[PDB]
Amino acid sequence: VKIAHIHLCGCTGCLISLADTYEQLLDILNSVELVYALTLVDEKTEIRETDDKILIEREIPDDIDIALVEGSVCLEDEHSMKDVFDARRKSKIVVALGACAATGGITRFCRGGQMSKPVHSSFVPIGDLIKVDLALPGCPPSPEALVNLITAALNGDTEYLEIYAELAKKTEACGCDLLVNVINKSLCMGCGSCAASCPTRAIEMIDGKPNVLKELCIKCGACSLQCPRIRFPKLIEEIE
Amino acid sequence: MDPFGKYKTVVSARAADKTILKKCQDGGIVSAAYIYGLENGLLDGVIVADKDDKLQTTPKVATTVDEVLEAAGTKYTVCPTISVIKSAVREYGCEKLGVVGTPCQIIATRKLMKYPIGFRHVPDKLALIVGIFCMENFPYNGMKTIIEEHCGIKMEDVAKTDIGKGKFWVYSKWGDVKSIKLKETHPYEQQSCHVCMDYTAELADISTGSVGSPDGWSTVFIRTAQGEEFFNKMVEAGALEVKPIEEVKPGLGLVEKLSLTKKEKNAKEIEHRKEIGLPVPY
Amino acid sequence: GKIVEIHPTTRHEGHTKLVLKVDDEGIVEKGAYLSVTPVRGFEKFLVGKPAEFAPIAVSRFCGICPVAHATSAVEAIEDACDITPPKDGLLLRELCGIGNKMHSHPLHQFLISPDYVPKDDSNEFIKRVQAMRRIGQYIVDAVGGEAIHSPNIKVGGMAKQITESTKAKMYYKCKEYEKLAKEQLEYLIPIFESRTLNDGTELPEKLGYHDFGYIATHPTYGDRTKIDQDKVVEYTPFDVYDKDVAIQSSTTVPTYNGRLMEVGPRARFSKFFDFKEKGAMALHIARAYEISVLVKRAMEILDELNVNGKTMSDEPIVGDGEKLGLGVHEAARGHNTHQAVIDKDGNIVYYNAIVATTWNIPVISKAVEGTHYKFAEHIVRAYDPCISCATH
Amino acid sequence: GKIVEIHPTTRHEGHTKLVLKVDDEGIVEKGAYLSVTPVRGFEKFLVGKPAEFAPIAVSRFCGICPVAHATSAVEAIEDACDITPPKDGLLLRELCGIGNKMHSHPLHQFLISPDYVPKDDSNEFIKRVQAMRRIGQYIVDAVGGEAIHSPNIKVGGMAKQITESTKAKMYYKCKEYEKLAKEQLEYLIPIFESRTLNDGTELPEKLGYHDFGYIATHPTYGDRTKIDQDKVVEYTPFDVYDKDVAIQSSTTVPTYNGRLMEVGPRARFSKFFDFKEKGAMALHIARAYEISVLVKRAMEILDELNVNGKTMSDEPIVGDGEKLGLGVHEAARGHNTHQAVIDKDGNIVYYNAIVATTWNIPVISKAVEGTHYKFAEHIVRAYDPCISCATH
Ligand SMILES: Cc1cc2nc3c(=O)[nH]c(=O)nc-3n(C[C@H](O)[C@H](O)[C@H](O)COP(=O)(O)OP(=O)(O)OC[C@H]3O[C@@H](n4cnc5c(N)ncnc54)[C@H](O)[C@@H]3O)c2cc1C
Ligand code: NFU
Ligand code: NFU
Ligand code: SF4
Ligand code: SF4
Ligand code: SF4
Ligand code: SF4
Repeated sequence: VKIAHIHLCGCTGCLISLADTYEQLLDILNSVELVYALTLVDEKTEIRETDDKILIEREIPDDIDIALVEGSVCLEDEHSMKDVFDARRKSKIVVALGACAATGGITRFCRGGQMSKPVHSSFVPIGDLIKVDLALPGCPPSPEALVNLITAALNGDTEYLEIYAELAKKTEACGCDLLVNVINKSLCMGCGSCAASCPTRAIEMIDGKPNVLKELCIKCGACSLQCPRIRFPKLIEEIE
Repeated sequence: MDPFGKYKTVVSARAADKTILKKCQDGGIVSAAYIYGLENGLLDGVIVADKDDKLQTTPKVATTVDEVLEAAGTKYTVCPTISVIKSAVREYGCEKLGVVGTPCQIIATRKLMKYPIGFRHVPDKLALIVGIFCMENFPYNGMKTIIEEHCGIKMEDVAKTDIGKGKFWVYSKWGDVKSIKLKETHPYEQQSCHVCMDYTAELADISTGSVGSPDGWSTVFIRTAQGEEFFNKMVEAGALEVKPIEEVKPGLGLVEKLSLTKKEKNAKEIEHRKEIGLPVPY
Repeated sequence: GKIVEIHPTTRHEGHTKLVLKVDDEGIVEKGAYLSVTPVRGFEKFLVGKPAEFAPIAVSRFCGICPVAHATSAVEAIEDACDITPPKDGLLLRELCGIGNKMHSHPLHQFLISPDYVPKDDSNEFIKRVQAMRRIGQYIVDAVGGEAIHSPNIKVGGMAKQITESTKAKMYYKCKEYEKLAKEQLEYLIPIFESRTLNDGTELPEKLGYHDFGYIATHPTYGDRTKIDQDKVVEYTPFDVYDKDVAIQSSTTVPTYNGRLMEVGPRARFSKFFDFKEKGAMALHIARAYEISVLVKRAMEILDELNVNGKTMSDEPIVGDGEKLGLGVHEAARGHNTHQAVIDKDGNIVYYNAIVATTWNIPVISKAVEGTHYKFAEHIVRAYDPCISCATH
Repeated sequence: GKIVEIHPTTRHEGHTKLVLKVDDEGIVEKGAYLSVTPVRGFEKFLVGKPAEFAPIAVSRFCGICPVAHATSAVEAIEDACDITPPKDGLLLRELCGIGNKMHSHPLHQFLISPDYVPKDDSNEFIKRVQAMRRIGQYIVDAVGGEAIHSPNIKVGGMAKQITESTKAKMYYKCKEYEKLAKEQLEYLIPIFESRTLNDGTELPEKLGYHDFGYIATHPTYGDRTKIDQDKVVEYTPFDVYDKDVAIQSSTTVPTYNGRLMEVGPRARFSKFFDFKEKGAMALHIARAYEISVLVKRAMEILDELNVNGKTMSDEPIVGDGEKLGLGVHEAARGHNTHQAVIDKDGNIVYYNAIVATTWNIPVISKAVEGTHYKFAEHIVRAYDPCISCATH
């Protein structure tokens, strides 16, 4: 009932996707109290006054139940690394919200050379440093898939969240997962659902097999998540 | 722990050719070894790190002495000297190739030789592996802030940079000199150097640097037989002035000090990374 | 005297820090607002990549306004390659950038609402905000292909065309948005003009005053001929901060004709609607007034648009490897510039970006001076700062 | 009902007079500020002389800003003969003008310091302006050939080029000047904004207000396409003074589009940096802010300059004997215009000059109205008037 939005090396796009549950946002903010989110709330303020300084700091509170962590971790920035360990220390459930936190995403391409922080060049998904409990791919994951995660987390629907808890153990995604796991292993039937999931239109169906345009893939993991020949839990088979 | 790795002998030396001394960083050992192989048929090509008018580095395969003299001097920024090693024995057609690199680059060359998966015809043609001492390195933009913003000198007006006396130095085309305390440069260093366990380029045929020897002289460790034969041909030909490191000051103790300070520090960083789950080489 | 440091500042996008030299009474004497977000370094890893990959990557600068960077990127590459997008592709591109801003401005009014909107009006206010944002995000989805990071913004124009039916229900969604915007205006304008927060605190009259100019090339889109980039110069943080704070900044210091310049809604209203009011409240007022001109412009684009017109240029993406292309776009927060050099093979030789909030950061540093430090964050939020943008 | 006449007014260049009709309380009802310096009549003895002589002679208008007249003179002759100076000759000429303004602004702050700089700060203050003037005069001597009256400013470009060494020595001198300028600016701006003199006298808030526009063509150099000379009309003193004072004036009354117009730092800052503050204090502030613009621009010229490039055009100095050439330059004290008609032999058939302070004189006459007469000279000094220029 206490949720927190941690923002590391991201773009806030995942947070905006959460905001794009307009009607369900007012239904979620009554069932859960938000306790930390720099972009939304002034928590948690502590002032320290000496004879020569007045320090007004906003730190992550304790007793966070669910923590939506967005963005990767910069290994050359002390604050970025302090906040990923601090979020893990103070949250019972941490969720790798988006490809940046889950698998690196676009930040995998970072290599520095750019001032004004010429030393900043190493960016890793949060899973490489802390244990993560759930992972949500996509750049960004849809508002629909987000509502589903939050609903299942509050209702204890472990069966639904299993596919994301399993993802939390792998911190590497790519467009080539479709080839190495589905095409090369004689599983791809050619439905094309992966091409329809891609946010950069990097997948193109040729000869009934997905062709990845490698210079357009941002490694968001949406296509491998969708492939029903990789993961097809039996819960999907129940309809009405 | 071992300070300098294995070596045969340690001396203080400088080049005999006075021209070389006018352009080199310290004693001119790297340029003097390169010019001697080239002129006496022990090397037909040498790998160097060149600079442009703004101090930006470019690894290059040289084949003339003038190419060697232009590349003389230290550029305290990252330059991938090994990226041209296959080019050197391919289109350039070298067979007695000279290699220079910081310790990490010398390690990459030994790895290259032991497991030459993508290095057909390359290991057998490496005639002299020269390593230069190194404590830290910098991205170009990192050094640019240090020179232009902390020392107040434009890149295009830099004639020579030197690190020494807890100070970083910038010498200008127009006679000016500026030095800052070495602790103002730390935040700008390549962080991957914080796991480096090699200060004296312990895996080279010959290693050279400025610490331990006075200005204009280089402390040089001779390590392998290949480097021993080369060096001995040089002194016999009068290419070098040699004084035993036991007489010149400050001396070998300063090398040992720094070499162990680097190893003790970066050792902690390796264990720190292992602790929080980050990969290290093994 | 004393030092005050507010870190991190809240209810805007990103991660920043205030460092204020204050006197014994609380008034700020020297101000320093700066980004401490880690630098991802987009422009530097775009070198070597094909030109088509630029609008995809630079979209991930920021998820609040991804459209603005995709637009500036393709405008910059088109300029380097001398490509002209067709009439209807351009109309669709501007409509996409408008749809983004139609959601950004109500979003910012939601971010600052804890200071200005009373608790009893809080619920109806947020519902009106989300109602306006829904429309805006609908437009970006329909034209751009996705709401957050639009893949249809491509070098040459726009990838796809809408249908006559989409254009219809978009027009009538814009009429709804216009009705909600008048509702929102008649509510916030009087609160900004009153100068007082919802807790009764009256703000100083000269809060947020500064002595810098404005940059704005267009009221709704962008016009690269209204600026001379040769006169845009980026200096280092050491030019505006002290030494110990300057080595903390993650951004550069953009100048025009040698001076810092403000960008954003007030910069545009000053260059197109003779709006010359100074201070932090005037900034908020301009941003509210602009919501009206955005939706009116969109409805005009829909009447002019031909939904069967060509939207992608056939001209090839090739460059001479020298010409420094220029692409500008008035993002929600202001002037936004990308630069691109393309070689004969269609690949990126050089890339650079001067983002809107990057202009505004050093301006905010001076604007917080003169007033009590417990008002500094109110000035900061008036500029709708987006740091992931300013840092990229 | 009383007249107050202050003759001569002090701490500025030249010989002038104030004639104020005041009420019984000291408030100025009608104001008159007019030069009474004898007219040397340069423009009239130039007719018949070769064109090369013009920048030599007009430079002796004034020793504070001689670069401003040589520049406008050559620029006007070049316009009449269709001469185009080379890239690096044009860069050197602007750099020479910036060096002159780099000495003039600090000099003026020295002239007004008896009112605004406290006594205990006076020695330190003068040492700062003399060090700043040293750098400025170095630049003019290096590029123009002489510090005062620069013979290298010639028809066709600039006569001599600098070396790679002096270019480097100038750049690092400019860095020092930028350091002193920030020191000076942080010092003076708080005083000008306080509105009080060093003896404790608080000045009126609306001191120096008037209702006239501005003219400015460029922030650091000049642009003849930003003005339509046909709209500039010189009237006689009888149009702005009463008969008995008008017959004393040594200067013509310039107007643009039918009205008086202000020139100078505030004019430029209004046209390029959106600075719209009225009053005398705002004039001082704008001038102080401009010092940074000047030295930043100088450093940019040094980076662009090619010391080996051509500096003089080979084109001949020949004219049709009818075209009215136009040369404009933003002198320290404002927009400065020269006109010339050159014949086929290269000789001057017609010459005219409308100097900066000439524009400001009739504006000053009106700006001193409304306030007590013991403040009129403070309004006058804010305009940094140069009378020997205004009269020529
Ligand atoms: C980043 C860096 C850090 C160093 N730190 C130390 C130190 O802490 N203590 C110490 O004693 N010595 C250090 N050195 C080496 C030292 O400064 C001299 O370079 C060394 O003594 C060789 O100089 P020389 O006069 O003998 O040969 P020279 O005649 O001066 O020739 C120098 C050779 O070095 C090569 N070179 C220059 N820059 C680079 C580069 N960035 N990467 C690879 N090769 C390059 C050139 O190709 C050239 O052939 C460092 C060098 C570098 C590049
Ligand atoms: N609006 C906006 Fe961005 Ni998130 C900023 N600042 C960029 O183009
Ligand atoms: N500045 C100046 Fe002059 Ni001495 C005036 N007024 C000229 O162009
Ligand atoms: S995953 Fe994509 S949308 Fe989410 S923060 Fe990263 S770049 Fe932005
Ligand atoms: S979703 Fe899986 S099975 Fe379907 S086409 Fe793509 S790779 Fe093949
Ligand atoms: S191909 Fe598309 S969906 Fe798959 S990882 Fe790449 S960007 Fe994501
Ligand atoms: S410190 Fe080590 S890793 Fe870094 S440049 Fe020197 S030898 Fe290479």
